[PDB]
Amino acid sequence: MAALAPLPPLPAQFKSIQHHLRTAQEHDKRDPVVAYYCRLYAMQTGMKIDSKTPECRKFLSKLMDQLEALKKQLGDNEAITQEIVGCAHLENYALKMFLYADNEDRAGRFHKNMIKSFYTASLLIDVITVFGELTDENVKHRKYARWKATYIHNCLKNGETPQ
Repeated sequence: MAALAPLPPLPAQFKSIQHHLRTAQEHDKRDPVVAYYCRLYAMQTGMKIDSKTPECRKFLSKLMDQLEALKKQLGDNEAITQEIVGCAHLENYALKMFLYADNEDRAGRFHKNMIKSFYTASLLIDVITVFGELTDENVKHRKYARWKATYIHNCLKNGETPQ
């Protein structure tokens, strides 16, 4: 039911965060909480790359409103009001994807989904780093996912069956 007005053309400047906002737009249909936090991360990295540019200004204004819209859309939400609750929710999401990938490995089958799953998990980790605090598992998971993601990708590229 919830929806946000269309966003202007995306310049190469925000290409690095394109994957972030892109996933957010997708989640908007799955979960608004994830999108809200996701958009927050994009904004931070956005302003850092380009504070306020007469051109990007349009993108920033729209993006900023998008987050504001979600806030009012829900209104009284623990995930929004309580950061701790939202933090635990995000962590759980990463765990679900993390296990899913491991489950596929045990099955003795590898697919492009595994790499995508690991990549998605890493993205969530960043969204969590925004809190300025990182857990031991969060940091370890990032490295583990980075290695597994690359290792699996490299193995396939070399035509070798992953371990």
